[PDB]
Amino acid sequence: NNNSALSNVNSDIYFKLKKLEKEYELLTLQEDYIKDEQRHLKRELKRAQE
Amino acid sequence: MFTYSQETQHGNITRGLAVGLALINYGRQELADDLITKMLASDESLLRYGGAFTIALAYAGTGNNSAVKRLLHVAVSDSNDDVRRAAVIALGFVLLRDYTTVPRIVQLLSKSHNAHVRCGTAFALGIACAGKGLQSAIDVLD
Amino acid sequence: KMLMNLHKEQWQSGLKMYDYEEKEESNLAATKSMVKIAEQYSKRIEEEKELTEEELKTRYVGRQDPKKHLSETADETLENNIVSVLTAGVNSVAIK
Amino acid sequence: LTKSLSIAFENGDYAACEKLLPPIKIELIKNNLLIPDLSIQNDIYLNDLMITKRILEVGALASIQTFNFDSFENYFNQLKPYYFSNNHKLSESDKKSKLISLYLLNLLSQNNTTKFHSELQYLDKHIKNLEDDSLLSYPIKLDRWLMEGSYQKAWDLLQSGSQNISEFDSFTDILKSAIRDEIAKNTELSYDFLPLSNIKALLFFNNEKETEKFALERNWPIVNSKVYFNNQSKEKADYEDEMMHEEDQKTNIIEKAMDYAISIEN
Amino acid sequence: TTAAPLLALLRENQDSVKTYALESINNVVDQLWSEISNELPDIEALYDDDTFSDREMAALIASKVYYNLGEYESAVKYALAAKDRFDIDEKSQFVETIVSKSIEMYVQEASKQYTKDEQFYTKDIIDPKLTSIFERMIEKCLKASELKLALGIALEGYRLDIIESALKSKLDQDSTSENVKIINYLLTLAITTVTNSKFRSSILRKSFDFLMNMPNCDYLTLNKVVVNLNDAGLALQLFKKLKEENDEGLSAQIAFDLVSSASQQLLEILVTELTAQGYDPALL
Amino acid sequence: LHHSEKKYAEEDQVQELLKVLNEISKTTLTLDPRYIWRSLKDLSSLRNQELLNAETLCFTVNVLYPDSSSFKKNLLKFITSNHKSSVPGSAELRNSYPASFYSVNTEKKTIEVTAEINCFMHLLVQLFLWDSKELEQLVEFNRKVVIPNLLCYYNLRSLNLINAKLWFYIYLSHETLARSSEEINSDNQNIILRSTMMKFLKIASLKHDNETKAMLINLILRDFLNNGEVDSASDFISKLEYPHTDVSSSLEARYFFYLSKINAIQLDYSTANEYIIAAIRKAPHNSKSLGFLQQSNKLHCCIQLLMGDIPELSFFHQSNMQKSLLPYYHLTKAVKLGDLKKFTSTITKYKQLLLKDDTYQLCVRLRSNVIKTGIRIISLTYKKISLRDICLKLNLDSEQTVEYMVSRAIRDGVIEAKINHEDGFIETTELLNIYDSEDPQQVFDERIKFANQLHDEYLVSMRYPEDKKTQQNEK
Amino acid sequence: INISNNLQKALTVKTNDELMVIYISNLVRSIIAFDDLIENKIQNKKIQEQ
Amino acid sequence: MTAAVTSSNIVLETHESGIKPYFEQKIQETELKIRSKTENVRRLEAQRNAL
Repeated sequence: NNNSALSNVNSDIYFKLKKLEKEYELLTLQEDYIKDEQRHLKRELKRAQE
Repeated sequence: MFTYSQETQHGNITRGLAVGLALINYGRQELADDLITKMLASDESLLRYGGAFTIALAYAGTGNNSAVKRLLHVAVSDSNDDVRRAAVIALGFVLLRDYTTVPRIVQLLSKSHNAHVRCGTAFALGIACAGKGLQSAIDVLD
Repeated sequence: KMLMNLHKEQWQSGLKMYDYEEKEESNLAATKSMVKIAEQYSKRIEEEKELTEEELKTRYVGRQDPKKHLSETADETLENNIVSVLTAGVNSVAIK
Repeated sequence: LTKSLSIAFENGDYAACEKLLPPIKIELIKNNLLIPDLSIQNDIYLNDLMITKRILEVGALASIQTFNFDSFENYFNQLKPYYFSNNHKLSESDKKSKLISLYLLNLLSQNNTTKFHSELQYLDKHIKNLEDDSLLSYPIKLDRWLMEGSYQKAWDLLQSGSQNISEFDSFTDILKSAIRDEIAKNTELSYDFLPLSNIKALLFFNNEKETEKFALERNWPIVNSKVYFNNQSKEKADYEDEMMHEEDQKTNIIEKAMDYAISIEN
Repeated sequence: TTAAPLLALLRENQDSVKTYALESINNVVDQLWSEISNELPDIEALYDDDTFSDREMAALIASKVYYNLGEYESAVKYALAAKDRFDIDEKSQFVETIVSKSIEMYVQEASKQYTKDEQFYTKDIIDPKLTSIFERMIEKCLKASELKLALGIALEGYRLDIIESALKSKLDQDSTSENVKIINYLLTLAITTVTNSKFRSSILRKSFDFLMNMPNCDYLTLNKVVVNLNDAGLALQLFKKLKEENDEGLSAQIAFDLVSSASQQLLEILVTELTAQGYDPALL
Repeated sequence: LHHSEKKYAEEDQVQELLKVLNEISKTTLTLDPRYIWRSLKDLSSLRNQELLNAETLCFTVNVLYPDSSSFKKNLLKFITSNHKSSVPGSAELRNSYPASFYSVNTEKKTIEVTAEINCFMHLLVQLFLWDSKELEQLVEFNRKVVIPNLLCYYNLRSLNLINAKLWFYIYLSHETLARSSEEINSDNQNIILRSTMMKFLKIASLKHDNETKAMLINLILRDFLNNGEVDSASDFISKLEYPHTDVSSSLEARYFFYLSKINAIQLDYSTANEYIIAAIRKAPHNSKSLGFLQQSNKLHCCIQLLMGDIPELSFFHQSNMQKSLLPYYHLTKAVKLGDLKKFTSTITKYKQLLLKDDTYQLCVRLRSNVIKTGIRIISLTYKKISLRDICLKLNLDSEQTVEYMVSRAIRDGVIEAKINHEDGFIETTELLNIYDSEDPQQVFDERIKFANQLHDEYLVSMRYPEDKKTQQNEK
Repeated sequence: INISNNLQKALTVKTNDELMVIYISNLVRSIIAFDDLIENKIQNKKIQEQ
Repeated sequence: MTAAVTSSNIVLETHESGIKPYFEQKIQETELKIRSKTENVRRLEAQRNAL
């Protein structure tokens, strides 16, 4: 109903999010890359102006 | 092959050698790691052009985070045209299984107005979502 | 490497410096001008509440962006003085 | 057990009290189970509470006098839930007013103003205006005279507080010592030369040998009858540098520019 | 009210009130948690001594307090210190708080000692009380009857024991399709959560053995395993089963699935082995 | 007629509920359910206060009631019964949903999802008690029913955040009942209240529900200021982990207020001063916040006097709070003048008004600071000044007495002087030319870092709602 | 150091204005967002018809 | 039948309830964290897009 065979609702949310947190490591990887991109783009703003 | 690449003076032969090393170190992941480091360390563009592809094929279809990081850094950080291009195309091979993440990672490269980058960005969407279309992929290519 | 090297000021350029007269000139020019960019920005931002950005820029002289122009002038002297102190103190402490 | 302690206090024996209390600690458990712990208070529990309170109380005043400040605090702490609750039904008592006065002297003889005012706030809510300050006035006037900085007033109050012979006097002798120690931090800042007669006068002494004795212990070098407060400052400053913390404690001209630089390029 | 009485009692050196005080402090613990946290090293002093039998009670105060202070790891140490008195703290509707953190704590240790050697449950590096807590939480999933939840915590926790036993007991033939379903859920989560090569090969290879003992098994389940691991040995043994049966249709089916799915290098060694194995030329 | 007014109100409530229920069915979110909930809470309270009493009864009847109908009914009979609006078809309906709690679905019992409904019936009743504004028994009944119910099951992120707003009402009704009357049995009920608060925080700790966590902390702090357990509270504040990035600004103001009161009593007035100015800035200028502002601004004037900083004359005039801040105004003029004689008058005249604000405990400490300010006047006016002269102006008792006042005061460095015993004068030592020294450098360093931190706040905030709008279908 | 202080602070002025500006951009884009939802209702049905 | 107002049937449906907060805390912690990183990556994109 909503509290009967609750251990079967429990297993599908647990499974599904576990798969996505691997793929959500690839999105923080991206955060890390674009911290560097702006530093490379700041020297290239300088070179373009040069 | 690696050493012969420096001996040869014909450019086509270097190109051919560089990517063919990638093909031999296919499917071998973290055992190919030593080779990856020499190819990137070079001052010859062809050795870097092939360097990107070695990461792509060894870590192919497994979304290993270390592989994607190298390919990203190198794409941006080298001024040499072949070198840039090659790194971008490499991403699709790696992220073949988890193509969910590909359009959001490569939005960046299509933002930038360098042409060689942009050529490879398209190709990366081509490879990655080859199997089945992703509506987002098409939208970024328009 | 030959190409890259064009200096004997690779190690003789951070401890080496320009007199403090010249740093007093940069400080005095920089502060004095930023008042003028700041007075145009004040006339400017009596607006910024009408219709269309593009119009405001013509009529009340939003051109070149005075908001951007003040940021640039502040950033250039700000970064320069950190260097000016940074080299100054480095010499006093290491040399004696 | 219970009743043998009662008559031990009446005698004026306070060692007898202290000695006899470890049995009664067993029997205080039986008493703690008798109350429900202030979940509900009836007139059954009001009789049980009298027993309970009684054991702690007569013991607490006795600890003072035998120079067992630690035991005193322990006893005092147990009372606090009974005093909190249940007001005007054996919770505010003649005895409460007496024991709060002595407690406040005890906090004061540590020379902490932090606990004192914190405790003072607690009292506003209970007894301090119900039965008033009239015996609770002694630590509160004393606290006053040192906050403004009149040590004459404090000294005088304390001198008449040796008229009050019971257990307030056990704290008098500590607290006279405390005014001196307080004054001796002050004098470093005030003076750099004082005569030997003047150091004596200021610290409320009448014996020159006692002045010079205190000076050893308080770490002053009186050489030729003139104090050198400045020597003393030097040593005190140096020690706080000497323990590591120290590059960023000092700060460097070079280091400021480095901090600012990284923030802009991050 | 205040915890100030309770401090007084530990500070007293009559033993009876100290015993008492351990009991009373744990009654009001999640109310007077800040006050008694300051004078919690006292409570620990009584635990170290060997004059007391109320060591467990004393440990128990600290675990409840330490959570509330904000350090989760320190709680776990004192709970395993106390020994028992914690199987009534899984069935609280107000404290499962200490228990969950312990489950996480095992995973940090378990990763480290898997890579070195497969077995490490005979090692004393993992605390035994901690091992128990993991194993009983999982048993608790299998009590309501759900093997999906039991497989998930064991996979994270790097267990060969738990996963082995759950699939073994989940052969009893209540519905053939049902048992095969659980083994897929295991193959999928393995690929998608774990890409650390050692544990992945192992759990996957393990599955092959349980499928084939059943008097009916789907072979799409079986084939998935071979192709990830790339073993011609699994492939040879799979065929040798069907050569016992002499059943035409099964032998043709697996072969079509194989050629498409499997990599070129694997098929090339495989045919040479079946040829000296003996086969009907139809499969070849 | 009367029924028609409850039905028109009810349908507003149902859309807001329907709208939250879908967002939380997809995957739990915090802020998006939060924004919806905050609007609804205000409207419901205004509709229940002005209109009917059984407008709450209607909703409770209409949906499944676990016990709420019976509980509502008990309340309504005491303040004038109600038996109307009990009709069928306003009780065989379960409102309109697409199928999430639709009339056919709920009767059929393929689903039953009383969860959120339970949470909304509790908000209705909890507001109604506070709208009635009656204390006694009515308060007690409200606390009993709702609290154990919410704790038998484990709450979702959505339900937990709702229950923080329920808790408020509980504390507030109970607290006023206790301050109206002195009943000996209430002290014992306060212990039960204390226990419940801290357990609510520990449950919420596990679920990372940030608003719940912050809201509870404020109440516990209040409860200490009322009982005098300042003593406990020193402990409490050093072990908080209060949220700032994910909570309402009303909580953030309240929090800042409490700290200054507690810090001030421990004779730290430096930190006291920084914390109150922050609470004022969070708190608006409206008459909706009016009693908050009055108390906060009392404490700020008193803080600056405790420093010896002294508030300006500007402050009291530009505020329109002149009559309320009158005891503080007279204080500020008094301390400045260094008049012991005036000061004795000021705290005596105004005694009662000060004690109600519980700044009186702080105020008594100024009879001393009145003296220290006064001798500071003397050393500024006169650089070198005889011991005798000082005794004459402020009615001090001996040369020796004033020596000693000044000895304490210059340890704190107020006066910033030193006594020569051998000539008989008190000499201030300030002459500036501290531009030469390294002191300004230290100051300039601090200013920059307050600025770098402001850049960080700007960066995190600015770009974050842009990122949402792009994802959103709007171009 | 004092010139550097005024300048850091000048740059902070400039940025708090850029903070308010983008915040106005968001207030504006809110209207567009509301209007878009009612509008997308009409479009869905048409594309399915074809 | 059974309710979310309270638990119904002790140590049967409260046996199921009893194994639930162990699962949910893990991912509830993961939700709040990966929502602020997701917003953050887009923040630093926005920044390098104007540059």
